[PDB]
Amino acid sequence: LIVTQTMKGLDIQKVAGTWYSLAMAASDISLLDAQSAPLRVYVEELKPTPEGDLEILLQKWENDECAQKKIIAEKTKIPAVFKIDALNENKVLVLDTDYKKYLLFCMENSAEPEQSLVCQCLVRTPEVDDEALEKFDKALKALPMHIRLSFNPTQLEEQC
Amino acid sequence: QTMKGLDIQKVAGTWYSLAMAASDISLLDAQSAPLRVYVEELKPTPEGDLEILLQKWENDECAQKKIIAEKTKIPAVFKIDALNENKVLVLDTDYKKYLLFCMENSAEPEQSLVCQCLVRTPEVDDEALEKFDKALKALPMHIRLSFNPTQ
Repeated sequence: LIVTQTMKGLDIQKVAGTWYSLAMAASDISLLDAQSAPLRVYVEELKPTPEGDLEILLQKWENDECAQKKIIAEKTKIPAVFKIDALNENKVLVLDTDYKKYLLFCMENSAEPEQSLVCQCLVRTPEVDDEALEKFDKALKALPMHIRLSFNPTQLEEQC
Repeated sequence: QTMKGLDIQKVAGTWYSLAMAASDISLLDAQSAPLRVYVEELKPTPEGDLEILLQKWENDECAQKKIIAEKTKIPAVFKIDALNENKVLVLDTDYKKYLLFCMENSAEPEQSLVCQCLVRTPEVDDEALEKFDKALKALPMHIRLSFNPTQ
């Protein structure tokens, strides 16, 4: 909910492209507890707009299917921070990224900093390197995480 | 990484599942997952075998489970009486406060493993969680759950 893990000098234009949710963590297990859990979403693609906003494509397990969801994150006065505008979450924090291999982000509901925090380690390819996971664990150190998930059922998907 | 000198009759009683971890996300996937079980009581028999009482989620109700595990040639290792080849490994315990164990199954195409950090009372514990995580370092775990006490 704290820790200056904020990303400095973030060029939102360079994170365009598809990504796979490699790992995710929450401070309240109820959030990711199941495929049906609310924050159990899989980032499909990040698409920046000319105005500086962020279009996020997500897949959600939904009644046996795979509902495609699109969230528009709006840039704020602070770079690396975007408003969601979802009903459960309201903020998006880019913690770190090399633009080329990994990307770290959390969604928050500023109003309930305590437990609404959800972070994900995103990767460019469905392959896998231990680098992305090292960085991610480093960021969660000072965070009240109570559930942690690591994926290998593959990004190709075994959970749609 | 088993514990040597385990005196099974000592771990008798009520325990609380403080934390769990599994190699497969499906194992603890949802409060209804198959190994998403909460230890309720440990019951050592005079002969040296072990009875485990669990709390699971079946038919919207938290039903009690009862596993029977028999001794092996190795202390701290128990053969579960089930069709699926199952063993229970007690990695470490201080008897008075916490206990760490894993549950295996060699009938799976690959490996299916789950471990829990148990505590004697409804209280979180920094020593317990610390031990637990260093014990998992050499195991391929893909999911970790930590509680604030409940079920």
